[PDB]
Amino acid sequence: DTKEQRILRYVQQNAKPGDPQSVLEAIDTYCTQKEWAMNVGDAKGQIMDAVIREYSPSLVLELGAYCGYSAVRMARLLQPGARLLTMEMNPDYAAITQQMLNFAGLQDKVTILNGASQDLIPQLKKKYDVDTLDMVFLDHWKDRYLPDTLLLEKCGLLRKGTVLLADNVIVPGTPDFLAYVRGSSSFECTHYSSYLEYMKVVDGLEKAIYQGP
Ligand SMILES: CCNc1ncnc2c1ncn2[C@@H]1O[C@H](/C=C/CNC(=O)c2cc(-c3ccc(F)cc3)cc(O)c2O)[C@@H](O)[C@H]1O
Ligand SMILES: [Cl-]
Ligand SMILES: [Cl-]
Ligand SMILES: [Mg+2]
Repeated sequence: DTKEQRILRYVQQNAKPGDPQSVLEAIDTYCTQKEWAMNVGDAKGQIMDAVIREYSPSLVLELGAYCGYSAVRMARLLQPGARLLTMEMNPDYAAITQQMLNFAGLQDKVTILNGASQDLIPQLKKKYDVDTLDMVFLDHWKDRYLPDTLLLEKCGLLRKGTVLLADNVIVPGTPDFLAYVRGSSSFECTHYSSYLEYMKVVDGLEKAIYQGP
């Protein structure tokens, strides 16, 4: 029995079916009162909410679903017709994410893609009929933010005004990612200082808006 299974079970027993906000609240309560887990959390979540509301993206890609917290958080704020694609390499977590989305009633807005980002990203145009992405949320292995950003560019999946939003740029940190988006004339960057999920360690998100090549 895993921590991730316990979190799902807690949501299933306590949250309100088909109520995404109640699902987020139940996850936050579990992590506040029981076991910590690497969800973006409430504090950084408020920033994520503001970005989704501001830019109203039609197609979002999330890298790293884990238990589905960020998928629920983003999908609940998408406009009618808008869609989220979330990539997750670990099939146990992909199964948990699907059950979370099902409970939240968000399953028709979200598609879980099984596998590693480096293998799925190059298939998005052909296999999954994507032209370009409006937003990308990065929250997977921290040394893969830079390589995947470069792969997204190479594959032609970013357009002028595509918003990249990256978690954990301070803790654990994504220093190479930051040096790249901040140094590159291809991105205009904003830093959002906040706190690591479920504690008071300073962490932040970076918003990097693609400008074209
Ligand atoms: C191989 C790269 N491509 C990938 N493609 C698809 N899914 C991927 C990928 N990498 C990782 N994943 C999945 O993303 C998730 C992993 C995320 C990594 N997150 C962290 O390490 C993380 C870690 C912390 C943290 C912070 C402070 C600490 F003291 C200890 C840990 C905080 C966070 O908010 C984090 O996001 C898992 O579900 C994993 O299976
Ligand atoms: Cl929090
Ligand atoms: Cl736009
Ligand atoms: Mg994170």
